[PDB]
Parts: sequence; structure tokens; C-alpha cells
Amino acid sequence: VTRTAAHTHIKGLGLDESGVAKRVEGGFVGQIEAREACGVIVDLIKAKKMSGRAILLAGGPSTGKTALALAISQELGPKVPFCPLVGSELYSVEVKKTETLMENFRRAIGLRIKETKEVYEGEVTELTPEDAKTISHVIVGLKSAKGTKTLRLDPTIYESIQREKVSIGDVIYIEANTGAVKRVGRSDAYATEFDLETEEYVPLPKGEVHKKKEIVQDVTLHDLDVANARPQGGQDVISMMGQLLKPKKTEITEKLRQEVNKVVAKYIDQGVAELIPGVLFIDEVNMLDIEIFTYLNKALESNIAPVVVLASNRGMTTVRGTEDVISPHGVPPDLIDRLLIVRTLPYDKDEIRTIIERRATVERLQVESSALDLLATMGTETSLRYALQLLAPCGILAQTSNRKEIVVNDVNEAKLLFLDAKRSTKILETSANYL
Amino acid sequence: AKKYCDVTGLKGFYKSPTNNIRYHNAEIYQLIVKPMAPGVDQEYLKLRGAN
Amino acid sequence: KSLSLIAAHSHITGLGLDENLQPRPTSEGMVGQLQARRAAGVILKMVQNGTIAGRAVLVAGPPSTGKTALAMGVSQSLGKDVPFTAIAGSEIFSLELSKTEALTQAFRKSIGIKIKEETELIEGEVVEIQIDRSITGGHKQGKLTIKTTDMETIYELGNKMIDGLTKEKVLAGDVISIDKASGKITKLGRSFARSRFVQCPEGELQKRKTVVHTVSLHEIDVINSRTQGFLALFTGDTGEIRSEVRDQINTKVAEWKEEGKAEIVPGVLFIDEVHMLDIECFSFINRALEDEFAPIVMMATNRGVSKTRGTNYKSPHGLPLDLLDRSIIITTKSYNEQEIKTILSIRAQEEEVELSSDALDLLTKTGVETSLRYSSNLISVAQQIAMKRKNNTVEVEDVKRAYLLFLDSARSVKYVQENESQYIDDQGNVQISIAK
Amino acid sequence: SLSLIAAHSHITGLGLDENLQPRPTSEGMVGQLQARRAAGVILKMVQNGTIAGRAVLVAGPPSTGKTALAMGVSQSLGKDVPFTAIAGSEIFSLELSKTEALTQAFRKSIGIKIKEETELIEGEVVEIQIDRSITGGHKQGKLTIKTTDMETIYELGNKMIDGLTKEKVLAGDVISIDKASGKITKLGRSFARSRDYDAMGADTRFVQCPEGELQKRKTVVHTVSLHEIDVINSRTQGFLALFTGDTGEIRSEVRDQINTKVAEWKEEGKAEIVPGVLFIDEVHMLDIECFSFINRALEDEFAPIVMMATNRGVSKTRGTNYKSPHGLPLDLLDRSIIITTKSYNEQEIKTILSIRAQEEEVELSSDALDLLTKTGVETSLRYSSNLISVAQQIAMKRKNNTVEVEDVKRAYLLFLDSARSVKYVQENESQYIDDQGNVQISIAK
Amino acid sequence: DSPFSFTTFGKTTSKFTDLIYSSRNPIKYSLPRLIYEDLILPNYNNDVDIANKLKNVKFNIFNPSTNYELCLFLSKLTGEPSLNEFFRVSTTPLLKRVIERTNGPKNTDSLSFKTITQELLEVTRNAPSEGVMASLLNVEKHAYEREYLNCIQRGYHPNVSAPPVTIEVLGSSHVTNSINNELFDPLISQALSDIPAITQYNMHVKKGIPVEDFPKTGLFPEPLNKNFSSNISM
Ligand SMILES: Nc1ncnc2c1ncn2[C@@H]1O[C@H](COP(=O)(O)OP(=O)(O)O)[C@@H](O)[C@H]1O
Ligand SMILES: Nc1ncnc2c1ncn2[C@@H]1O[C@H](COP(=O)(O)OP(=O)(O)O)[C@@H](O)[C@H]1O
Ligand SMILES: Nc1ncnc2c1ncn2[C@@H]1O[C@H](COP(=O)(O)OP(=O)(O)O)[C@@H](O)[C@H]1O
Repeated sequence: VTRTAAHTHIKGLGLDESGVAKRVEGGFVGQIEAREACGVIVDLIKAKKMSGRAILLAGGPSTGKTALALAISQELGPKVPFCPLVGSELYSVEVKKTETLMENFRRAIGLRIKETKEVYEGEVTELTPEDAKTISHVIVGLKSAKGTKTLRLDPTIYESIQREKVSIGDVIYIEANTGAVKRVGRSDAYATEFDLETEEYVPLPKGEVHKKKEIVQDVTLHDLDVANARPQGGQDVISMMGQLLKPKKTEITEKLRQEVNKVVAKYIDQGVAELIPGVLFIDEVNMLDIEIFTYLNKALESNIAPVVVLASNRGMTTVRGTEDVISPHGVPPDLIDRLLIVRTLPYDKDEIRTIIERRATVERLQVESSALDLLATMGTETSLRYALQLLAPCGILAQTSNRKEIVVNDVNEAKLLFLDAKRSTKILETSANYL
Repeated sequence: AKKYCDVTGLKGFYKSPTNNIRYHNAEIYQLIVKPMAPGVDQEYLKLRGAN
Repeated sequence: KSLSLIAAHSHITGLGLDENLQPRPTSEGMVGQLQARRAAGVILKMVQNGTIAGRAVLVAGPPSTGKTALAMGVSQSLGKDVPFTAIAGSEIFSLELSKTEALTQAFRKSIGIKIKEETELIEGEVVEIQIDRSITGGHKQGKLTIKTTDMETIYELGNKMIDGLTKEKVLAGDVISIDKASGKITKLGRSFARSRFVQCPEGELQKRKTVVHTVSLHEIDVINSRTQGFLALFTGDTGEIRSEVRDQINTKVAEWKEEGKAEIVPGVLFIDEVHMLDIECFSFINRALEDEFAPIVMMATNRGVSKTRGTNYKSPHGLPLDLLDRSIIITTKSYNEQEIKTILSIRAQEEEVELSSDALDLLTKTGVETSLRYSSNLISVAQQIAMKRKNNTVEVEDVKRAYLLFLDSARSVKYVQENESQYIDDQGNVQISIAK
Repeated sequence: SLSLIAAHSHITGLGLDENLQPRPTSEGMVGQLQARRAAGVILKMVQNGTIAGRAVLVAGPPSTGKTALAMGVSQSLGKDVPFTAIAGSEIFSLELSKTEALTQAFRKSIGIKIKEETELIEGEVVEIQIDRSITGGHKQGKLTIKTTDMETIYELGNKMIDGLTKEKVLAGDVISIDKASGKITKLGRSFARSRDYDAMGADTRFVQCPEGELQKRKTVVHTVSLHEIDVINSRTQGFLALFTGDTGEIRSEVRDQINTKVAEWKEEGKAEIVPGVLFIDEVHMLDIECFSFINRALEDEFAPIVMMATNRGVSKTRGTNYKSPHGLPLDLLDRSIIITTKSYNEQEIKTILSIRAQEEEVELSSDALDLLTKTGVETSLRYSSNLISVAQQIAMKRKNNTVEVEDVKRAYLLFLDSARSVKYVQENESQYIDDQGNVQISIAK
Repeated sequence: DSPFSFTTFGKTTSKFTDLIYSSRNPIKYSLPRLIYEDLILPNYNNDVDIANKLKNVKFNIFNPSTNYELCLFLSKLTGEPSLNEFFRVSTTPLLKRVIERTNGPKNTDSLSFKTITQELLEVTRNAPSEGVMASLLNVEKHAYEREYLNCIQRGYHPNVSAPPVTIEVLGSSHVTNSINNELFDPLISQALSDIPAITQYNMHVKKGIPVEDFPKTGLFPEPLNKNFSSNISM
């Protein structure tokens, strides 16, 4: 029916019109100040005025950094682009890392294009082309269940009609704006010309021949970059088997970016398009090499760079690519000057109990209060995530004994069966041959 | 022209090669088309005039 | 189908459990490890419910103690039509794919989509074909008569099925399945007529059958990437599938599930020897485990407080503690003599080896003395020595001859330590000559 | 438009006088009189054009304005003069060597200027007609071109007929024909025939019918870099290599032939050479091989003026095991002249914050400006430069249009700098993952 | 001695006899109808064609209707007398750019000059033997005729020969026509073949079609020997 995976109880940041958070609202328990910071960053992003503003939120593990980033993505909405990313993904074997960083930058700038869709489909009743060896135009009559409609067509479309092997009696699909020609099959009225035939027989379309539909097209800048930078060349509409030569990714020059920017700027002022900047979210930013950290400096100073959100859970750690550079959170001091650091405090007993109750609610499980106190003491004793992930084995072991509700004994059984990190380390230390 | 079973008036899928009468499916074939007496076929096909 | 000679875990046909998730002492080819088998049964019901996702389970224990046996039992008791991907830790260090991209492929290979569709087919027994042609072949007419064990018909054919019948030539006495929509002619074979061999079909000629389709996420990701066709599923050159195509696939599977034309089946991804991964892989894994379309990951390791690759420190099970916080750990234990004897008896019945009882006790003694795998490997050699002296039952001296001929680990370390002057050391120094 | 408010968008050129004396606050630049004077000297060096192969360094502490100076000299450089701004990490490629990456960066910022005359016949075709002779060796075409004001008849040869069956026009498509060169294009279809074909199809586009005089003279000037010429003449179709970046290590004989023909065109008089500026930000992560290639590539006549920026102190150079001043070895430092920036004081920080908030359209108080000036005195400048943008959003959160001290205080308590984060990490070090992978996850011991 | 045929075809279970090519791969990749209808072929409920137009035509940077200055710049760069050539280069696949390449004329006032290696190549097209440029430019055929390579035998043959994997979709003819068009594209297959001579005489004299309107043929590379042209050994 429904699926949950360590999330989906996060619906938003839970703020009112004055920007003050409630205690338990939006699936969030506690964590006031970081939620205020996230709401202010959401409002700054919705202001749609800034480029290169950066945010790093740091804290201990199992504190809610990814939950805050997902709450930012839910509060912003699905129209604005949101690009989740792991810092380990930037190490590719086909292109350089700075190239992939620039593509993930330009994946976070979206567009909104107002388009229309008009479609002619139905029964082909007339295929009369006229010349003046070279045809001048073809007049095609279309028929549906609500009437007929004849059209005049150009020979360029007639070439695709000839390619689709369309004769009298077939059901076709004409999109007038694009020029797409699609053959559906022969009609049900021509099903009895032969006892056995190799053609498929479809009924008539029950609607009108002409249909109009308003659509909104969303594209990012990276799609427009990759559409003009095909090294082999363009592709056809129907390609079930690929090209004989493998197209690999190539580094895209800044000149093509300048031309794509010129085209989008020429299309914006006519009211055709609407520019929507978005979010590039990078999780585990300490995994980055120092050269990516240096190119991040130049990429943040661009005029079309999006708002970048980073996360970390390290302390006085040497940044990778170096030997003796001790820096906070795994971010070098050059990049951390341009950053804005939001802290993330850990939790006490009652918020952990509230989180356990909230996640037991969303998984449709019923727990007694006595087992709830045991799970809260387990979470404070061992880990919050260890109390998180024992809920579904408790539900399974309760359902095994024909019970819909969790008791203490199932929690003790799951405690005995599944171990945490510290008990496994204790077994590892008191062992003879590799556990 | 649309093809129909001569027994029930349903949609005709198959035509028996021995006597050229269209039928719908298996049961009508087995209990009508196979064991029928001769001389019935010419009055069955007289309805659509195929004799 | 599914050819196999004899495998190491071929005797395991599933987890031996009752209806109350309780382990039998010996069922479906598995003995011992009661709590680990109960935990794997909990994992099996967790997957079979399918209402949750993205949960990682680590299986740790001593070497040669029922880890891959447990995973093979889980895979066997899962059955068909559920995706199960069994990879190793060294399969991701590619030269054309990156490590995170290969992990994304292995993650999306374990989520399937169940599609039900129908296609009407004609399958019967061909009695007589008539072909009439002109001088130029412009107009062709034909009669096809065809039958089952129940009915009879004659069909008037158009010219295209005439061309498609003279292609892949159908003669009299043949059993052919005909597709009306696509015009595909398949020859199932010849029927029972002495005058290969298959039976004549029964029932209706024009059968409408439904099929249940399974397709992974990775297949749709390869197809919807327009730079390469479906040949990349077989050649293996997918080549860094982008992210917007994955976004389209992820939106469209939800659009299909809300209209009810498809259902999502979750599977199990098994990463065997997970301690050989790099730190950059684990860092991708913590954020990949919280996706909606993420399977249940089973990981196995045997190292204890070892150095994590790509770092300079040591971690329990070779994994850093942030990954271990997202994992629930099943721990296996060593075997007694009775369980080793039961395992050896099961492997004896599996490989069609007949034993004497005193030879089985000798194998149990040398199994609890040295290793389980050494005793499980000598049992095939001793059978060959038994057939070298032309008798069926394997006796005690047959096992003793294999014990003398074939060496184990610690004995070989002892003669290496005794005669290290004749071997190459770490410094590359050897002595070859026997004199002086 | 397609340019948001950047990190330094307020800088429009260098605020200099006629006698190269910098104003205190002009053209978006505050302070840094010796640095701006030296950058004006380098600007006059570039605009002179008779000196080639000179490398300067902008060395200073972070948050001082080295790349602000580079942005200023880029904006005061003007148009049609090439300016290539790359980072130090962009040259570590997988399909290109670092040497060829530096070669392409060196030749992307030197250009030649080409002037030519264009005569355009742009209009809508009314009717075409082809005359074929008995022998068929010569063809004649009657062209009926039109605009909304005047129309005429042109005589055609066989070659335009052959090029006109290709991309065939259908009596109403908009074309433009050159007379001096015979340039042929199809701009699209007129809007008068828009309601004609009822489905326009894949390979057409609707344009307005041109007005005014049909016969137009227009002189346009093209500036072409050298690297464009090497990437065009390396293949059969090199413009796909222009726009996809897969040049793939162009050889050297093509380069020396292009240099010889560029010198021949300069002495003949068709084209003139336009030198430019190369800016390499954060040059200190370059290999010793790249440094050696730089000090040899600075001794060629077709080499631009290279601007380098760095902020390291006495640190090691990558690829070696010894330290050096500015992260650069002294053989490169010998062939250079160093510009040293100086840290700011109270008034320059206040003026820069005022200029930035005016650029960002933020209205403040005097008290909030003084508080942010004190914050930028204690902390760095960029912390206040981001705090003004956050406190502005906090200000319209209260339905207030002006920035007060309470919004600055709220943004200061909500958002942290480096020092407070370092202190709060060092107080709670057991809750963070250290360099050895140890972290106390649980809150109860 | 032949490679093993990893294929299934129509075999006989034994005034002319017609044989039709019917080789298929035994491996079948079975695909549902829903994916092909809802993600490849356009319909009323998806936006494949609209996005294809918006990515390939409207926002194409080589469009002369919107980037005429760039087209003029590239025309001055290349010296090519048509401004619509960049659009036709960027929007057709590779082999379509290969097999109808025509050696058109380029104007002199341009920057793409004659490379010295290209001039060395272009000198020795129709140059006969005992010329110094031809003899310096014909090393490989000299090594061919001196090492007696045109009469050598074949020693290696492949073990398995297999057709490409046939994808099947039950209940659709459009996939069958698309697959037949992709496997047996008449333009490429005519490029990989030749026209019979009596057929050519029926083209040119008896039908009036000129020589330059012929489809391009004969692009297959010749094998080393007559023995190396096949995998079946007598
Ligand atoms: N304030 C909160 N309210 C409710 N749930 C929370 C809160 N903070 C954290 N969580 C839960 O705790 C888990 C912490 O995981 P995650 O945020 O990935 O760790 P990290 O912050 O180290 O990335 C999340 O899955 C989230 O659901
Ligand atoms: N419970 C069991 N039942 C049957 N065979 C077992 C059992 N446990 C271990 N084995 C045998 O022990 C051998 C080692 O098991 P395996 O799990 O593959 O190694 P490891 O424990 O090192 O992963 C296998 O060949 C398997 O047949
Ligand atoms: N003289 C100046 N006048 C105006 N703004 C300046 C000046 N110097 C620095 N800045 C501003 O300070 C900000 C950070 O300085 P930056 O140029 O990044 O220093 P660096 O070049 O050392 O990295 C820039 O956005 C720039 O606009």
C-alpha cells in the first residue's frame, strides 16, 4: 500500500506566518533554531534575487541534517528544482570532477515554458497528394466517432506518412505543433477483409478529431546544455537500438554556456519563459578533495550559480588531498569564510520518546506505554537509530503471535536477536579468530 | 461484410472446412457443426444465400 | 533448465522454519545457528510484507560459519519473481563505470515492477496449406487449414501472412503458434505422426492468455537513456546514466502505481565481503539507504577490528561507525561436533557418497580439529580413492590416505616454518642448492 | 535577464583618473590605492599591445579583494578584448594533458580582428522560375523577391539553382542572399502564410516578413581567437569540437602553420592582432610540470599577459616535498612582479558594506550599519556581507522595510561564523567524528 | 569448417524455391507494452514530442532564426556558403553525415586553409608510379605487394556467429516495423552494397534518372584476400 524509508513523516518546517516554530509540528520534534535558520533560507531562496549564497549545517551524527534538507525541499515545492547529491559522486572516470561539479551546478537552474498541444487522430478516409515528381500538398481527411474533419498537409509531413506505411483505413496520430506521425493500426471495420491478417485492428477513437490542451514544460539549464553538445550528432525520435559508437560525456566549453545563456535571455524578455533558480544539496561534504573545494570557490562567484547547501558531521579533521591541514568540519578555511554555519543540537529523553511514538504512528504500529519507555531508554542507552530500526522487527514478532500490538517481550526478543554497534564491538574484542 | 456464426448469430471466428459453416467456439462446433445430418447445411446457408 | 553440477550451497533449499517463525533442528538442508536463522526469517517476512524499505542488515561472524549459507537460504526461500542481486566487494572497481554509479546500478537492479498484460494467440496443428501464385507474384491467394484435438478450421490468408509463412517454412504435420498482431510465426515442432516431437494442443484455437511481467528499474533506466539501446543490458556498456532520466523514471513509476496499471515488488541486494569496499562507497551508501526506491541490503563480513580501506584508522568489522549506526547486526557462532557431523552427513548424501560410520567419526574429529571446509573437501577425494580400489563404501583408511596426500593450513604453516630456507621469504631470499 | 546579484557585481571597472591616480570611492572600488594604481598600469600595458609575455601576481590575505581587482580590470578592459578566467583545478583533465590544457588556456585569450563588408538581400520569395537550355549546361532563374515596401527581379546562375533545390523554398519562405560572397540561408516562413498548411511540421519556423529597404549594407567585425582556428583546422568539422570540447591534443605543425599565416595576414593587412589577459585564480595547486610549462610559455611572442592570484603563505608546492613562498617555486617567482594587497580598516569595511547593501537594494539604519561594521572588524568582511542579506529577509519577515539592530542581532544569534563553530566543536568533541573515527553516539554513558 | 550458428531459423523437416532470410537470436528480451507505449511513442498523455522540439529546434543554438550572428561568425570561420549547414550537422546522426558527404566548394576568403599534411595527401591521388611524391606516399601497398599478402591463406575463424538479440513485444505492430527499419535500414544497407549493372542501365537510359541522383553504394571495405572474405572453409 504505502512505503516509508527513514523519512516521509517530514512534511515541512512547521512554521507560522511570523516565522516561529511550534514544538511538535510538521513531523519535527524539537530543534527550534535550526528550523528558524532553514525557514529564513527558504524565504531567501523564494525571494529569487541571489546567486552563490551558501549554507553549511553541521552537528553530530543522527541529528537531522538530511531531515532539514528534505524539509527545505518540501517547503519549497516541486516546481523549484532540487538536486540531491552525495559528495562521493563527483569522482567520475569519464570526465574530470570540476566538470561534474559544474553540471550539478547548472542542474539546479530551471525554466518554465508555456506550451500548447493540439492533436489530430482518427480514421484515414482520403490520401490525395498533388504536385505543382515533387508534390505540392496532400489533403488528408480524418474521421472519428464524433464526426469527420479534412486537413491540408505539407509534403514534409507526407514523407513521414509514407515512412509510417499509412494507407486508406488506418488509424493515425498527428501532432500539428511538432509534426509527429504515429500509426496505431487498421480499423475494426476492415477486420473482415481477410480471415487471417498480420495487422492489428483497433476501434475508432471515441472523442473528437481535434483536441486542445495547455501544458507547462519544465527544463533545467543542463538539459539545454546537453542538447546542443552531442558529439556524435542528433538522434531520431524512435531509437530502440543505440548508435554503433558509444557517446561518452565530454567537458562542455564556456562558449556554449554563453550561447545558451544568450538564447535563454532572448527568450525570457518576450514572456515565453520564466526563470526559476533552485537548490544544489550536497550531503557529506567532507568527502571532497581539495581541488573540488577550490573550484567551488570560483563556481560560487558566478552570476547564475544556485544556492548551495552542504552538510557535515566531522570535527578537527584533515581535509582530503592534504597531509597537515586541520580544519573545522572538513571544510577548508578559504571556503568556510563564505559559508554560514547552522548548528544542530542533540536530543534528550523526551524528544527521543516523541520521535519513537511519531515513527510508530506512521508505520501503523500500536505500542504500549511500558514498551515505549523501554524503547526510549534503549534509544538513549545505545543510539536513536537503533531504537528506530527495531520497530518493524517488533511488529513482525508481534504479528507472529497473532497480536496487533507491541508488548515488552517482543522488544526483549528483538534486543536478544539483533545487536547494536557496541555489543558487536564487545563480542569482537573478546574473540579468538576474526569474531 | 462482417462474419458471423450461422448457429447463434455470434461473431464467427472459424469456418469448418468439411461443410463451410462459420461457428463461434468449441461447444457449438462439437455439438452442432460436426454431428449434424446432411441436408441441414443447405437450409442453414440459405439464410445468407451461400449455396 | 538452470544447469548446475554440484555447488557448495546446493544442498540448501531454504530456511527451515515453522509457521511461528521457529527454527527446526534440521530442515531444508540447514543445521545449527537457531537465532541467526530466526533473524533471517524475520528479514524474509520483512521483505515479503514489503511495506518498508531501505534497511541495511550486517551479518558478521567467524569464517566458514554459515553466512553465505544463510544468504543462499534466504534467496532460495524467497523464490522466483523477486529480484535478488548477489555481488562481491570487488565488482565495483570498474574502469569504465564509477563506483557510486555502479552502486546505483546494483541498487536499482533489486527493485522490480510487476506488469500484467494479455495477448491473444493462435496455436494449433497444420493439416494442409494451399499456395497459388501468378507469373510476377503480384497477387497471391492461399488457404490454411489448421486444427486442435477438439476443433477444425480453414483460414483465408492475405499476402503478408503468405510471405510470412513461406518465410520460416510451415509444412503439413507442424505445430505452429501464430501471433495476429505482430505476425510472428513460431515452430513448436512436429506432432505425433510416424508416417522434434510434441503433442497436439487442446482446447480453443484462439486462446487469450495473460502474462505476468517483471522488469527492474535498471532496465527502464537503460531504455529511457536515448544514447544507447537495450543492447547495453547484455554488452554491459551502460556508461554513466545521468540523473534527470532517473528522475523521470522515479516520477513515472509513481504515476503508474497510482493508476493501478503496475505494482512494485521489492527485493534483496546482497553485498558479500562488504569490507573490501572503499570509504567513498560507504559514504554514498548512507544517503542511498534513505531513498523510497531502495531495497533491503544484506551485507556480510568476517574481519575484526581491521583497517578501513581508503583511511588510516581501524574500525569494527572494517566499517565506520556512521554506517554501523544504520545497521542491525546478526551474529553467528562456531559449530559443535554434532552439528559438524550433521553437516558432513548432509554433504555426503548430496554428493552421492556412501560412508562407513567410523570414517564419518574420523571426519568429524578432523573437522573439529582443523576446519569444516577441509573435512567437506576430503569427502570427495576419498570417494575417488574408494573407486580407485573398486569398492563403493568409503572406509577409514580411504579417508586416511586422503589425509596423508592432501594438506591442511596449519600443518603446511608448520613445514613452511621448518623448511623456510628453501622458500622465498618477504625479502626475496631463497636457497636452491642442497649442498653447502 | 540572466544575471543575478553576484558576489562582486557592484564593481564596474577601475576607479582611476586620467593620470592613473585612484579615487578613494569610485566605480565600486573602495581603498587599495597602490593595488588599483598597479592594476591600471597593467591595464595600460594590455591596451598598449606592444609588450607580450609578462606575468604578475596578486598576493594577499583572504577577503582582501584580489579577484575583485581581477573583476575590475576585466570590466575596464572593455569589449572585443579576450579575457579568460579559469581556476587552478580546471586543468586536471582525463582526456587532455595539463600541458595542452595550459596551451588552450594561453591561446583562448589571444585573438585576431577581421573586418569585412556585407550586402544582404533579405525578403520573402514570391515566385521562382527556372529556364533550362537545350544543351542544359547553363541555367537561368527568375527570382521574385519582395519586402513590404519594394520588390524586384534578380537573375540567377546554375550554382544558386543547385544550392536552392537543397533547402528548397516554397514561394514565401524568408531567405537572405549575399552578393559579394553568395551566402545562402533560409530564415523560415512568413507569417502571411501561417494559416496555410494547417500543420507546420518539424523543420520550419515562423518569422516576420522584413520591412524597409531590401538592399542593405552593413559592416560587422569578427574577433576570432587563435584556439578557434586550431580547433577548426584540426578536423573536417571543428565547430562541433568548439562546442563539445573534445579537441583531443591538437598537434604542433598546425600551430606553427597558423602562426606563420597569422604573421602573413598581419603583414599583408587583412587582420590585426588583439592581445588579451589571462587570469588564473588560485594558482597554488598547480604541479611543478605546469609551472615549468608556464615559464617557458611566457617567452613566446604570441603570449598574453598572465594575471595570477594566490593567498597561501609559506606552503608546500604540489608534486614536491619542500615549501616555497606563495606556494610557487622561485624560478617562476623570478619572472614576475608581485602586487601586495593590505587588510582593511573600519571606514573601508563600512564603505564596502554600504556599497554592497546599496547594490543588493537593502535599506538599513545607522546603528545596524555600525553593528555590522564592528562585526566585520571582529570577524571577516564576508560574514557581514552575507549577514546583511539574511537580516534583510528577517526584516521583511516582521513586515518592516528597514533593517534595524534587532534583525542583525537575530541573524547573528541564528547564524555562526568560523570562530564560534570552532569553539562549540572543541567544547563538545565527543559528539563529533574525529580523525580516528571515534564518536560517542549515545547521550547516556 | 564453419562457425557454430547461434541462431534459430526456418528449417525443413524433410517452378522455383524461394528462400527468405529468417535468422533470429535464441535469446529473447521480452518487454511489456506499457513501457513502449507510455515512454517511447508519444500520445495525448505524455510530452515526448513537445520536449523533443523544445530541446532540438526552439532552443538550438545553431538556429538561424535566433542566432544569426553566431551563424555568420561560424560562416566566416569555416567559409561554407550555407548558413543552414550547422543545423543539419547538429540534428542528424553520425552515419547519415558519413554516407552522403559531398565535396562542396568553399570560398577563398576564410580561415580554414590547406594543412601541409592535407596537401601532401591531396597531391598523390591520381599520381602514377615512379613519381617521387607517390612513391614516398605509397609505403603500405608496396609492403602489400612485396610480402605476397594477396595469396596468403586464412588461419583463424570465429567459433560462434550470432545475430543481434531480438526484442519482442506481444500485441503491437509498430515495434515490429521500427525494429525491421532499424535492423534493415535501406539507406545504410544500400550504402553497404552495390547496384547490379543491368539495373543501373535500366536506371540511367531506360528511365532517365541521372547518375548523381543514385543512392550512394559501395562503402564496404574490401577484405585482404578472397580467402578472408568469409568464415566458411572448404
Ligand atoms: N527534530 C526531529 N524530529 C523528528 N525526527 C527527527 C528529528 N531529527 C532527526 N530526526 C530523524 O532522525 C534521523 C537522523 O538521520 P539523518 O538526518 O540522516 O542523520 P544526519 O543528521 O547525521 O544526516 C532522520 O531519519 C530523521 O527522521
Ligand atoms: N547451517 C548450515 N547448514 C549446512 N551447511 C553449512 C551451515 N553452515 C555452514 N555450512 C557449510 O559451511 C561452508 C562455509 O559456509 P559459508 O557461509 O559459505 O562460509 P562463510 O561462513 O565464511 O561465509 C559452506 O560450504 C556450507 O556448506
Ligand atoms: N576594494 C574593494 N572595493 C569593493 N569591494 C571589495 C574590495 N575588496 C574586496 N571587496 C569585496 O569583498 C568580497 C570578498 O573579497 P574577494 O575579492 O573574494 O577577496 P579575494 O580576492 O582575496 O578572495 C568581494 O565580493 C568583493 O566585492
